[PDB]
Amino acid sequence: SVGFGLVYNSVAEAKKFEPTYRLVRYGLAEKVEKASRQQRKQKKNRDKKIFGTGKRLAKKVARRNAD
Amino acid sequence: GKGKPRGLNSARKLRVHRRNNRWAENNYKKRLLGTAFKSSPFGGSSHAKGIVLEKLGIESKQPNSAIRKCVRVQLIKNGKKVTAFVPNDGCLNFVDENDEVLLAGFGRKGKAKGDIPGVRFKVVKVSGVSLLALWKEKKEKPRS
Amino acid sequence: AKVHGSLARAGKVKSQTPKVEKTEKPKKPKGRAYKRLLYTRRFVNVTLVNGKRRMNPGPS
Amino acid sequence: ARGPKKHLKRLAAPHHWLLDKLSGCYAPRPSAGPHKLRESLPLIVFLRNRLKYALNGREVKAILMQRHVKVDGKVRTDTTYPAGFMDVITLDATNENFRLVYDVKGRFAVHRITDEEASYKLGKVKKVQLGKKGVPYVVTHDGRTIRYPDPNIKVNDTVKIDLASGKITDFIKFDAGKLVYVTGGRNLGRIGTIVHKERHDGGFDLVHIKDSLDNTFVTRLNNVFVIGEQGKPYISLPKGKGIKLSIAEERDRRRAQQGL
Amino acid sequence: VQRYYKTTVPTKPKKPHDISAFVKSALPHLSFVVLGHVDAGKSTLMGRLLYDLNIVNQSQLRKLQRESETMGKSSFKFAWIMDQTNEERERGVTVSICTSHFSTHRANFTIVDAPGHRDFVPNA
Amino acid sequence: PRAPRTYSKTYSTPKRPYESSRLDAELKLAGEFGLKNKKEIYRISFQLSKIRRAARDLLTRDEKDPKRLFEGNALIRRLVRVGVLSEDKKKLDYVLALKVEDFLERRLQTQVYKLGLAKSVHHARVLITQRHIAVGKQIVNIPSFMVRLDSEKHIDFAPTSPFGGARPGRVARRNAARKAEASGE
RNA sequence: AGGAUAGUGGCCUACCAUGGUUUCAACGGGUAACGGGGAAUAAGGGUUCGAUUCCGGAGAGGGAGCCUGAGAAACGGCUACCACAUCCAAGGAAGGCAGCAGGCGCGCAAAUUACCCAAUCCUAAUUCAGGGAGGUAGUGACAAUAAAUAACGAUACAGGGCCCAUUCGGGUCUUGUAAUUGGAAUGAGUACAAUGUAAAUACCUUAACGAGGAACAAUUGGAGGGCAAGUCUGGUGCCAGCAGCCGCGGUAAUUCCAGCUCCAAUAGCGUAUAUUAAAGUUGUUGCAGUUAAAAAGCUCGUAGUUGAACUUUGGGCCCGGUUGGCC
Ligand SMILES: [Mg+2]
Ligand SMILES: [Mg+2]
Ligand SMILES: [Mg+2]
Ligand SMILES: [Mg+2]
Ligand SMILES: [Mg+2]
Ligand SMILES: [Mg+2]
Ligand SMILES: [Mg+2]
Ligand SMILES: [Mg+2]
Ligand SMILES: [Mg+2]
Ligand SMILES: [Mg+2]
Ligand SMILES: [Mg+2]
Ligand SMILES: [Mg+2]
Ligand SMILES: [Mg+2]
Ligand SMILES: [Mg+2]
Ligand SMILES: [Mg+2]
Ligand SMILES: [Mg+2]
Ligand SMILES: [Mg+2]
Ligand SMILES: [Mg+2]
Ligand SMILES: [Mg+2]
Ligand SMILES: [Mg+2]
Ligand SMILES: [Mg+2]
Ligand SMILES: [Mg+2]
Ligand SMILES: [Mg+2]
Ligand SMILES: [Mg+2]
Ligand SMILES: [Mg+2]
Ligand SMILES: [Mg+2]
Ligand SMILES: [Mg+2]
Ligand SMILES: [Mg+2]
Ligand SMILES: [Mg+2]
Ligand SMILES: [Mg+2]
Ligand SMILES: [Mg+2]
Ligand SMILES: [Mg+2]
Ligand SMILES: [Mg+2]
Ligand SMILES: [Mg+2]
Ligand SMILES: [Mg+2]
Ligand SMILES: [Mg+2]
Ligand SMILES: [Mg+2]
Ligand SMILES: [Mg+2]
Ligand SMILES: [Mg+2]
Ligand SMILES: [Mg+2]
Ligand SMILES: [Mg+2]
Ligand SMILES: [Mg+2]
Ligand SMILES: [Mg+2]
Ligand SMILES: [Mg+2]
Ligand SMILES: [Mg+2]
Ligand SMILES: [Mg+2]
Ligand SMILES: [Mg+2]
Ligand SMILES: [Mg+2]
Ligand SMILES: [Mg+2]
Ligand SMILES: [Mg+2]
Ligand SMILES: [Mg+2]
Ligand SMILES: [Mg+2]
Ligand SMILES: [Mg+2]
Ligand SMILES: [Mg+2]
Ligand SMILES: [Mg+2]
Ligand SMILES: [Mg+2]
Ligand SMILES: [Mg+2]
Ligand SMILES: [Mg+2]
Ligand SMILES: [Mg+2]
Ligand SMILES: [Mg+2]
Ligand SMILES: [Mg+2]
Repeated sequence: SVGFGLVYNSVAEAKKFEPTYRLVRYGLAEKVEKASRQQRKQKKNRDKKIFGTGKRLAKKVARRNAD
Repeated sequence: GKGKPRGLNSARKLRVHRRNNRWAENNYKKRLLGTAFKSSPFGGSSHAKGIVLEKLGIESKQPNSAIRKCVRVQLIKNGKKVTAFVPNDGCLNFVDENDEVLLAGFGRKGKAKGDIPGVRFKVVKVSGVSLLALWKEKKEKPRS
Repeated sequence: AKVHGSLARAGKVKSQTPKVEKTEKPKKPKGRAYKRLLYTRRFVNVTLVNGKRRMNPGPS
Repeated sequence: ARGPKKHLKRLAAPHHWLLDKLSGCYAPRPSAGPHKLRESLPLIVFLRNRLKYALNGREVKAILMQRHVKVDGKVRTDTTYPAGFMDVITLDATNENFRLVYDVKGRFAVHRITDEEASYKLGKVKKVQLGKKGVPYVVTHDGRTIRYPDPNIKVNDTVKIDLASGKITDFIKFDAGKLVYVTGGRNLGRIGTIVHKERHDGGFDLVHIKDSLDNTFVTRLNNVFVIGEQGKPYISLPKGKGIKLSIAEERDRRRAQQGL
Repeated sequence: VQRYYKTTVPTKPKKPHDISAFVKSALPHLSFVVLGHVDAGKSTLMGRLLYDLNIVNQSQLRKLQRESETMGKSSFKFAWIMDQTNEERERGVTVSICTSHFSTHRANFTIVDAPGHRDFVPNA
Repeated sequence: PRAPRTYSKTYSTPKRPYESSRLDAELKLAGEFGLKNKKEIYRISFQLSKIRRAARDLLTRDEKDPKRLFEGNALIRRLVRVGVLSEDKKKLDYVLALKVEDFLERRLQTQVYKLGLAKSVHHARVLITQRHIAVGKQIVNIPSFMVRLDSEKHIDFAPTSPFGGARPGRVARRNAARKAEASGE
């Protein structure tokens, strides 16, 4: 079996040059559990239609259901 | 000099008098003027699709005496009424009228086969059933 | 010739032959070993030499 | 086509980058810089395809962006920075000094030079004009302009850039009998001491080259780059020294020295 | 004969559930057919039971009342939200059946149509 | 889209498909060597045709030519290295008279038979496709392995793949299991 | 000469001149014509194809107009019209999938509303953000490469080697028909685990499983000639049909429908269309023109094509290189 290996001078230097997926295979860094890729694309397009923060628009919503 | 010119500055005469003599072939004549495109109802294609209008009882030409059991097929992309042939031993019972068909040729570039007059095309499939497999009884024709 | 013709016997000869069953024969070899069985029947043991050899004779 | 193109597909890259047909779809496009598109080579090509230090194109930014990498004195923190002919690549780590020179075959070589040689470089002047307020300037092949040169320096000469300032420390006059390193064409990488030059008033001047092995060949004026006098090369020549012998004798050295 | 394949091996699913425990937890389901005479109003009931809860509102039947006075049959305020077919609206009666599902708060219902004519008995 | 992966066919076909003098001759090549198809015969004749194109093109050129002497010596040495062309036939006029028989002799299927590891020419094919005898350390299971001249003496049984060492086998295990269980405990 | 433009220019506008192209084929029409690098065929010369992985051009339903900006007459920018078309409480608002999927329609004819930037590389105040570019996987007999569907013994009667052959010859150099059998060697598949990968699937690895024929059973065409392989048996009887071509079918049809046997190719094979070779049946290489298709009734005659001989040929020396001879 012909492979390829890397060995560093220390452990703290190994965390900044190695990719983030090899740290998950080895247990050195925990894998973050984000949303799906097609789910982040739909959240981004819903933030494009909201200009500003969004709490200002929510004040308009509570005055719509009353009247 | 065997009729043709042999001048060193005479390549123009040898390239025009070829083009005045390429109109004597068959293959060069059918390609430029669109004879396969305008006439010969398959529009430069290998197969097509049509609808059976009626069945034929076309008698074979001399010296043979037989009935070739042809059909009348009206095409979809052109709408021309084209006779068609069933190349099996009794798949005329396997076909009906007003059916989606699939047509092909004979291997003679038009030019009706001989002993079957006026028919230049054959039938391969009728509504996607592969009549070769029905003649060997491999599958079943649908009800609709 | 004519156009109007009879349509009553569209496959009658096929519908009157006696449908017989294929005989259960042993399996022929496939691919490479079929070329072994084909090589023996041509040069190992010639069946008959009646001037020239024949690959499918008749019973006589 | 409606704007400047930012991508460069593979198999449109030049041959001297030696990019493979597989392992990707797009080739590294160099940015604007000292050299042209075909005569340059990016820093992403020089590390992972020539030196094999990095592995992926994202890992190349771990070398270039941080520290310890400088090109001709200045840092040049850029992935696709065009580095071409006579560009001194100085690595502060590993005490290594590099010189981008062509092969005998015509490809960018890994040529290692000492600390004393990496201080200077040679640049062919292109033209000489008068700038603002009557100040003369020469334009080298890498876009470097030099204010107040020697008036003896004319077109198609070369200079010796100090790489700490812009002053000229040495100049070589274009004359018959100078070592000329051919840059461009089918004869890329050859040397060989100009015998004479044909005038050709009207453009595209031709220069006859007859080297030490008595091989006569003709190059244009755009390919001529003097590197010193008759003998005594001012820069360290690479392995092979630009001979380009026949392919029937290329296999003689590969079989008797290593195959035997 | 040899057309397709046939086996007698049932394939078990990945999530098996108990059959007798789901029937008690399921909603009550019915399949009732509405027969009757030719002129008995069996389809007017079908246009009114399919009017109450969630099926049709006032934004879709007031448009049907404009088509009721237009085509002459102004007395057919109901019995047209069930059948949307030509030659049924200008004559009055249906020509074929239709299956319209119904959902209420507690049970489940499936109401189907039935023609009343003696010629349309095989359709019934 | 990336670069197009090029590909070329390795076999050919004759102009006359039906010939008594050809089909009897090609079937002798499939009997003495154990080939399964006529395609593997046609694959050799296609490779034999590409060599005559690299030989007849050079015999129309003048001698002392750096194109003839380079490509010609590369054509002779490659055929000597695979063991087809002998040591006393390096004059380059002998590769045109080279036949189909010398190419099939250097295949690995008849090389096992001439060495003495297989009892027949068809027993060797079963030894090839069933993970047996290796060329070196590398195990080859394909009969179209062009055995070079230096790789002829290294042909030997594998460390795996039994009657090669220290392994009884798979179906021999259950044969020895049912014998010891029924007769013993 | 002016205007316009980033700039040259009848680009545009005034005044003036009457030119410009063309049988060496202008102009007009047709193109089922994006151009090229190239592709198929393969003695040579050629013929045919090029929508398409690269380069250049054009376009974003049809045309026209303009803003921002270094770069756009941009349409995943805007405005108007036309052709379509969406929501409406009918007051109005909004839209351009020849982007990635997917739907309808047209069709002889062509895939998933999947995963991810991890490679490839690009954009941004840029290492760490984003990218339906791109990659991965599914579908997939477009093509292409590699080659499973078996191999080896023993015995029973027969024959062909041979030593010795003295009337029963069996022994070992040995080919086969054997509806008695024998242990082996396997992979397709399944499957711990590992590896592969961003995470998986598959490959390459490897425990435990996995051939004795009812298998984990190879088909597709054909058996008159062309063209390789039957004058076998049954049915049909100028009917059904087979037949690219010549031709078969009324009593025993060597080509019909079937069985049996056999042949060709083989995980491939047949058919249809287009094209090339065959075609020296497009002939420049390389045709034919008395009678087979074909020299104008005849002469003059330009464009075109072609065109006699002749103006430094010999002689005498001196230096090497390039191969090959004798060593
Ligand atoms: Mg995201
Ligand atoms: Mg935002
Ligand atoms: Mg005529
Ligand atoms: Mg002709
Ligand atoms: Mg049409
Ligand atoms: Mg249509
Ligand atoms: Mg008709
Ligand atoms: Mg860049
Ligand atoms: Mg950077
Ligand atoms: Mg009713
Ligand atoms: Mg009524
Ligand atoms: Mg094994
Ligand atoms: Mg002007
Ligand atoms: Mg201008
Ligand atoms: Mg003017
Ligand atoms: Mg004038
Ligand atoms: Mg005029
Ligand atoms: Mg004129
Ligand atoms: Mg003309
Ligand atoms: Mg012309
Ligand atoms: Mg074209
Ligand atoms: Mg077009
Ligand atoms: Mg193209
Ligand atoms: Mg098109
Ligand atoms: Mg496409
Ligand atoms: Mg351009
Ligand atoms: Mg219009
Ligand atoms: Mg536009
Ligand atoms: Mg769009
Ligand atoms: Mg766009
Ligand atoms: Mg509308
Ligand atoms: Mg309102
Ligand atoms: Mg309106
Ligand atoms: Mg799409
Ligand atoms: Mg896009
Ligand atoms: Mg679709
Ligand atoms: Mg569709
Ligand atoms: Mg398809
Ligand atoms: Mg990425
Ligand atoms: Mg994608
Ligand atoms: Mg894409
Ligand atoms: Mg698949
Ligand atoms: Mg096994
Ligand atoms: Mg078995
Ligand atoms: Mg099988
Ligand atoms: Mg068959
Ligand atoms: Mg038969
Ligand atoms: Mg024959
Ligand atoms: Mg005839
Ligand atoms: Mg008979
Ligand atoms: Mg025949
Ligand atoms: Mg074939
Ligand atoms: Mg010629
Ligand atoms: Mg000839
Ligand atoms: Mg002729
Ligand atoms: Mg006559
Ligand atoms: Mg005549
Ligand atoms: Mg005459
Ligand atoms: Mg003239
Ligand atoms: Mg003359
Ligand atoms: Mg002389």
